[PDB]
Amino acid sequence: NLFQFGDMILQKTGKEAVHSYAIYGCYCGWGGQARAQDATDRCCFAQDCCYGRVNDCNPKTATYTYSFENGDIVCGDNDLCLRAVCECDRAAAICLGENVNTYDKNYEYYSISHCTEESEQC
Amino acid sequence: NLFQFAKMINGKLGAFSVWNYISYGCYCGWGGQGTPKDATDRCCFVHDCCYGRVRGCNPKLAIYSYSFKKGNIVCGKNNGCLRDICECDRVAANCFHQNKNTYNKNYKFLSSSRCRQTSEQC
Repeated sequence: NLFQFGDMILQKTGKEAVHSYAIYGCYCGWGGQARAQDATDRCCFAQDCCYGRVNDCNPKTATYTYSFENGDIVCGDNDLCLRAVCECDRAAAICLGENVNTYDKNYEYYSISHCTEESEQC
Repeated sequence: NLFQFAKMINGKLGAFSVWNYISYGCYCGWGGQGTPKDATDRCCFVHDCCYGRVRGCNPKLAIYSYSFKKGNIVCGKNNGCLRDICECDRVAANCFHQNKNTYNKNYKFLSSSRCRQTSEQC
């Protein structure tokens, strides 16, 4: 669920998602259209595609089992959909962590008046 | 998509209203577990359940047809899953409007520790 994805984001990026990624670019925030603005935004679009392959549960409310070990995020569910959502979140958090070096605060609250380019496609 | 849901929210409640739903209660925005705290939070829970019933496409990326007609959100000539997604968003935006005067600022940015109740069922 998103509280959990926020925890993975805290561990990998050091940021509180609700004051950063949650309002970022065209895909991390309230967007879902236009061009992904940078590598951080592309991580979120890739997560949207990963979620699109999940149907049995809603990624937003799928409360999964995960742990942090050996520098990795380990998804431990036996329930297939919870595991799938956790794997999407793990990949996205890792991706975001790899790109905080280019995190640009100017993309916060960006969706409101931008994101009119040709949209990304899965 | 969320860009459109944001437009519905701001068109119904006023400019910048969408940012009040980035993280509120246990279900609005970055949450997803526990029991809805109040009417606004329930609007979000119902919206999550609504998205979870959509099969055929991705609520985060789907671009549907809609417009405001004399202040009222009207879902346009959508086919299949797009109809459903637009309806989820329309109902939730109207729900946020109906309950705007019960919005509790003390429910913004809650930690998951406030949502450790047996998650409600759709």
